[PDB]
Amino acid sequence: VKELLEAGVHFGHERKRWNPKFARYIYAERNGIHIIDLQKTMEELERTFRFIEDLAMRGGTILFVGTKKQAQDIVRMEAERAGMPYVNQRWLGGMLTNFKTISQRVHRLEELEALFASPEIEERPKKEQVRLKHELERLQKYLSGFRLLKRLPDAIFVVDPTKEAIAVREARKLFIPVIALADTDSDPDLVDYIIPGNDDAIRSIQLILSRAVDLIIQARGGVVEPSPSYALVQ
Amino acid sequence: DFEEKMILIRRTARMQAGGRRFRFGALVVVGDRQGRVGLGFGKAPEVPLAVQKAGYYARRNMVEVPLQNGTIPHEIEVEFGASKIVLKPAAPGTGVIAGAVPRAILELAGVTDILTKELGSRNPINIAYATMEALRQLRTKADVERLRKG
Amino acid sequence: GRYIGPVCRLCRREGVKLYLKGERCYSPKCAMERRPYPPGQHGQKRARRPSDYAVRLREKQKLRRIYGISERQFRNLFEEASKKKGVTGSVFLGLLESRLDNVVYRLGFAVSRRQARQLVRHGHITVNGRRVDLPSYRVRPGDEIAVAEKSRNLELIRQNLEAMKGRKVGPWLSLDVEGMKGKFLRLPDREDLALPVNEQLVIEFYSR
Amino acid sequence: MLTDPIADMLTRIRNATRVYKESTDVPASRFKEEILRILAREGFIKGYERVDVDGKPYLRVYLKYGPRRQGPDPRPEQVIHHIRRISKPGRRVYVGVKEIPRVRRGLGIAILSTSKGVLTDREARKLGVGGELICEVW
RNA sequence: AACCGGAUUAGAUACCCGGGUAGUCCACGCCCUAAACGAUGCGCGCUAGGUCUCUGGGUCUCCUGGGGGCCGAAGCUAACGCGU
RNA sequence: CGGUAAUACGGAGGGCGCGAGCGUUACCCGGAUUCACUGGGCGUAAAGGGCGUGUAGGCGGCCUGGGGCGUCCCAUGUGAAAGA
Ligand SMILES: [Mg+2]
Ligand SMILES: [Mg+2]
Ligand SMILES: [Mg+2]
Ligand SMILES: [Mg+2]
Ligand SMILES: [Mg+2]
Ligand SMILES: [Mg+2]
Ligand SMILES: [Mg+2]
Ligand SMILES: [Mg+2]
Ligand SMILES: [Mg+2]
Ligand SMILES: [Mg+2]
Ligand SMILES: [Mg+2]
Ligand SMILES: [Mg+2]
Ligand SMILES: [Mg+2]
Ligand SMILES: [Mg+2]
Ligand SMILES: [Mg+2]
Ligand SMILES: [Mg+2]
Ligand SMILES: [Mg+2]
Ligand SMILES: [Mg+2]
Ligand SMILES: [Mg+2]
Ligand SMILES: [Mg+2]
Ligand SMILES: [Mg+2]
Ligand SMILES: [Mg+2]
Ligand SMILES: [Mg+2]
Ligand SMILES: [Mg+2]
Ligand SMILES: [Mg+2]
Ligand SMILES: [Mg+2]
Ligand SMILES: [Mg+2]
Ligand SMILES: [Mg+2]
Ligand SMILES: [Mg+2]
Ligand SMILES: [Mg+2]
Ligand SMILES: [Mg+2]
Ligand SMILES: [Mg+2]
Ligand SMILES: [Mg+2]
Ligand SMILES: [Mg+2]
Ligand SMILES: [Mg+2]
Ligand SMILES: [Mg+2]
Ligand SMILES: [Mg+2]
Ligand SMILES: [Mg+2]
Ligand SMILES: [Mg+2]
Ligand SMILES: [Mg+2]
Ligand SMILES: [Mg+2]
Ligand SMILES: [Mg+2]
Ligand SMILES: [Mg+2]
Ligand SMILES: [Mg+2]
Ligand SMILES: [Zn+2]
Repeated sequence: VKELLEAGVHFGHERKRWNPKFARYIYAERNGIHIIDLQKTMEELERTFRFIEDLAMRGGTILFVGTKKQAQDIVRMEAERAGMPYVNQRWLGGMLTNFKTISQRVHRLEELEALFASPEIEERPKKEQVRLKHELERLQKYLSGFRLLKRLPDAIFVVDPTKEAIAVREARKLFIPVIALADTDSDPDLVDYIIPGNDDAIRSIQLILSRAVDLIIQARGGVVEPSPSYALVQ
Repeated sequence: DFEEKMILIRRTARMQAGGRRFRFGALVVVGDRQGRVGLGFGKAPEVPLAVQKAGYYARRNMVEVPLQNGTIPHEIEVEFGASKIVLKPAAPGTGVIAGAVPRAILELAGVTDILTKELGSRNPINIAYATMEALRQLRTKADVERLRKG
Repeated sequence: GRYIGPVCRLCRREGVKLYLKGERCYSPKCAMERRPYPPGQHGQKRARRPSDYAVRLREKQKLRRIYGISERQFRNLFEEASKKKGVTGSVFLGLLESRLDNVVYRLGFAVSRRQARQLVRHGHITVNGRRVDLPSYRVRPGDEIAVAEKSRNLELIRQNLEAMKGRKVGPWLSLDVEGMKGKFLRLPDREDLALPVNEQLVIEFYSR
Repeated sequence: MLTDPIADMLTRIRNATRVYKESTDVPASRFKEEILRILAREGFIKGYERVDVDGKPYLRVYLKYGPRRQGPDPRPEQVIHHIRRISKPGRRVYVGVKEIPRVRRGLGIAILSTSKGVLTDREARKLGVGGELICEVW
């Protein structure tokens, strides 16, 4: 449960849009691009994974959050690989702070799914049959990963704290730990446990999340075969 | 367990076609008199619904107050906007000498002796906000020691 | 001259039993019995939430009216308490409890406060062998507060000391019931008084 | 020309600590050096050391800060919460031994310049000497 | 400008149209005002950056000065906003 | 406040505050950090002088040494009495 030679994947990103606060993890500027110090990555990785294994084998709940077009279908699988919830299509304002109200939409989703497995789907008129059709369609679109949250998460995992800052801001306010994959354009101070690296470039995203979920299930003694998410590279 | 005192309420009218339509502002202090106080500001269409919100918002956003023999460890000044609040420790047998607003906060905090002066903008809302941040910045000789231990 | 008039009307306005009437504040006639609401036409109307000054004001009256003193002597006693060393709160009470007219009642020589006042004012009270007819006279610890043998045969005196038989006195006082003597041992503490008055409220009334 | 090197040094530290710099340099001076000594003794700075920059002597001041805090604004609590130059040029401040203030009811210091040297408010009072009131630090 | 006319208009002591003197230009001497505005006095030290541009130097994807703009860290501000 | 239900006018009942006093007017300090030493400000609220030059004055980078005027410490004399 580690990696060394990953310089072959994840070197750097974000030519110069850099947040200055990220300077401590920058190695140099090669061909006009910020290259992230590779040793500094693993240093924050160890401090991050130890917290993960601790929270994992404690029984906690980690909200995996990623809306990037790159990280959409990788978050879907690796969070399903674990028992963790995920956010895929869009992060809704109040998913944490308004978690009470956002959860009531899950009750409608469960209600309409339950009423769509019952014989009563055709007992309603044709017009209500297409309306409640559209409800389940969008309610499953956004909440497919958020479905599994019974309480507020014990941890949050994000792949671009810059683009997901609406999600980090809430975890901050609710004092929920923020675990992040953060490249040059991210503010490091907002991340409790940071992994410096490309927020784009799928080749490296699949590696971090898989090794993350690999480390989660290893903490619970459910050792898993390789991740199915490797076929999404090409 | 939890005592709450009402600072003030207001009419806060809003203009619309045909006539004005108003909200209600409500400011409520919450305290246990054991060193824990909270402040909250409610807005609702009817008066009581405003105090309810204030009682809820004040139970969130609490402040641990380090009471030393019923007073503050040290004097501090706090500028919130144009409003400035000043707090100074008092020997017992003095009492809470404060405006209407700071007295309500500090009494529910558990302070029995303190000296207070409001300055600049005497606006109650800002005074309350200022007095709060004043209490968030209190430190103990143990606290300040643990900052310089290294 | 102090306040003179209806008393158990002021039992009502303070909302707390005021034993200035002496007896009959104990018997169920005090008008605190089955009439706790304040006097006047609007006494039975629902009272509005008192202002922060309203509370401080009523608490002072609740204390001042209990000893039966004008505001003049009352205020001066406070300004004396703030200068002396110690807690302004408790020291002020001990100064009130040092009033001769108040000690006379506290010693059970008289039934009420007003009654103990008249006993002093007419010279029936002895302090260390001399007559002292001033109700405002402050008693020092150790002074003997006695009854003039001229009055020891008065039926009003033998009346109150008859019910004082077996009755206990405050821990800062002691009395010989037969010879009609008495002694002020020490200044009472805050705990020594059961007065239903928050003193910090009264101090806070005077910071303004 | 620089006007008040002490306020300049007092500010150079004030400014560096608000953005949480690891270190900052101040033009080297013996009087300044005695100031920094009191701060390193009283635990407001990690310490200091002489250094040259482009040949000219300077003093690296290593700041210290509190623990990284909880939800929003994780920035740590300052070790130096306040620094103010008291006796400036154009209005000098000299206090006798009985005129020395108690800083933040004892939790802070008052750097005094005295005939017996640069002392904190406490050191100056047990020495029984007053002098120029340099600054508050708390 | 003034003023002489023509219109417009309820009226036109104006806007519009035809004229037209001082003046506007030059020299020499006065006058000393202005929204003379960045409505922000001068000098020096300190405090993230990104980008556009004028002008120097440089081992000339760029680095480094000195100006002129725009976003914006921390912070300040009653707010707008200010922000090397 | 009062222009038809006035707790604001005028009286009554009642209530509150002081009580041999209670109100009023004038005057002083206070609240007033509203002349800001403690303890304020001037982009738009009152407030940067139209700009420069430069006199007086105010202010003064780093190292050593003498002096000891400012500054600090001790002793002493003085600081009448009353007051506090
Ligand atoms: Mg931990
Ligand atoms: Mg959305
Ligand atoms: Mg990015
Ligand atoms: Mg605390
Ligand atoms: Mg201000
Ligand atoms: Mg104390
Ligand atoms: Mg004002
Ligand atoms: Mg006093
Ligand atoms: Mg003394
Ligand atoms: Mg006292
Ligand atoms: Mg006292
Ligand atoms: Mg005793
Ligand atoms: Mg007073
Ligand atoms: Mg004409
Ligand atoms: Mg005409
Ligand atoms: Mg017309
Ligand atoms: Mg001029
Ligand atoms: Mg200025
Ligand atoms: Mg060039
Ligand atoms: Mg420039
Ligand atoms: Mg800007
Ligand atoms: Mg900001
Ligand atoms: Mg009528
Ligand atoms: Mg009417
Ligand atoms: Mg009528
Ligand atoms: Mg009336
Ligand atoms: Mg009337
Ligand atoms: Mg009457
Ligand atoms: Mg009298
Ligand atoms: Mg005045
Ligand atoms: Mg003044
Ligand atoms: Mg004042
Ligand atoms: Mg004025
Ligand atoms: Mg000033
Ligand atoms: Mg000063
Ligand atoms: Mg001002
Ligand atoms: Mg102006
Ligand atoms: Mg100008
Ligand atoms: Mg001007
Ligand atoms: Mg010098
Ligand atoms: Mg000079
Ligand atoms: Mg000398
Ligand atoms: Mg004298
Ligand atoms: Mg004397
Ligand atoms: Zn009674």
